[PDB]
Amino acid sequence: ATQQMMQEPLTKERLISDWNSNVSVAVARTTAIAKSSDASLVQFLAADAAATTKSTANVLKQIEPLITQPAEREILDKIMQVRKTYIASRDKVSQLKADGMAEEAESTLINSYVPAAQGYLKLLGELLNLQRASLDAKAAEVEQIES
Amino acid sequence: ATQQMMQEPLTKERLISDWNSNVSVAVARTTAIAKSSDASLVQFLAADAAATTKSTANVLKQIEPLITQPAEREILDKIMQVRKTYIASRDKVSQLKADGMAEEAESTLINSYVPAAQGYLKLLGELLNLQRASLDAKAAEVEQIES
Amino acid sequence: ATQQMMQEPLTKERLISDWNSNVSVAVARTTAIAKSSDASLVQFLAADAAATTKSTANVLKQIEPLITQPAEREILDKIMQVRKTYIASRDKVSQLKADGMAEEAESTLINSYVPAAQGYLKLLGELLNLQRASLDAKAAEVEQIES
Repeated sequence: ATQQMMQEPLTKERLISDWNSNVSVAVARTTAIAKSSDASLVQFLAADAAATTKSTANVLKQIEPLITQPAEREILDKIMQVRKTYIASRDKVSQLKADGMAEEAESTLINSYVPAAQGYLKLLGELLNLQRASLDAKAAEVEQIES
Repeated sequence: ATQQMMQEPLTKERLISDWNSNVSVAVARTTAIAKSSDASLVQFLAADAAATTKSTANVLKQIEPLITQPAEREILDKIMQVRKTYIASRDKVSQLKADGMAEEAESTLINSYVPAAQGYLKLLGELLNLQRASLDAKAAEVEQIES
Repeated sequence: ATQQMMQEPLTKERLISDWNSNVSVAVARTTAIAKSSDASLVQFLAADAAATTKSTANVLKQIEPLITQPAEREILDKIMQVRKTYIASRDKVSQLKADGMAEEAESTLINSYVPAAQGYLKLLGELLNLQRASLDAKAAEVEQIES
């Protein structure tokens, strides 16, 4: 019969996919915060980042009870450390820009934020590829439990 | 056994938290609409506000069947009045800006929009603190129904 | 008793409503991408469009198993063709702008993107009105199955 056993792996995959995409948009938003001469837009984009941080934290709290295998748990903990580095460097370019220190805002973006964002993205990509391998294994043997 | 009785209070809390955050980002978006010299961006941010209004209205229609106690119902009705004032003042700065009346757009933002947004935010904060007190009371006696 | 038979038509309606709204905001975002002199903002808005494309594709994959009647299925297939035209013209103004060809970015916006977006919006409106007629018919005879 219709096997809805495939909804934890599907949900994990879809969450992680969205997470990867959102981080990529954040890279461009943080760049705009650092580089833009339009102050009202910079404030709006910083406020937006403050909201998306909570959105991400809550997706974290959703997904982490589902991540139970050793390799994915290891990747997840790594992501959780690089995320601290990332949030700190992003909030530093934001705080610098908001205080009229644009040159430092860009020096922090290039020298600290982008490397952290790249590590974050590498780890997210790894987790997603891992999760697709897991989702296919789990679907194959749900089909062999239905066979 | 696992007591999923804790999902109406949790859902109410998470919705209201998100609502509070979104209003804070709206304050910054409306400010950009009023102050920015970049017309295409102003149009994009006004279109965005028109979408988030529907998103909020539909969250309202989600949450209001769950709000049943007298103090929270009172707060909710207050919010529903201040929201009319808020939407009207926000749409007025938008309409003024779209018609080339920037000076009035900013005078309306400062003299009418920001006060309304502050009242809205005060009421949302109250509702969230109320809902956290309710969520803890309800979890404590779900644990005493499991004891 | 409480008849939750009304949740497929309600869900379809709410998804399609949101889809219509999001396309309207995309029209304004693509216009900003084409017209704005602020390069960092243009990059951020293009990255955002790349994320919302996946969001829409996944809403498509959600809704299409629910669309089973001939008139709505016909509208849906039409939308799926106009969406290819739309994504191509939007990505062309984006790619042109990112490469320093602003004049062509605006000529493509006006001569190719806006017409496609208008067709897309016409079809989405049709689908939503269709879905409201279907939702009312289905609710009326769920009430006559409860009568």
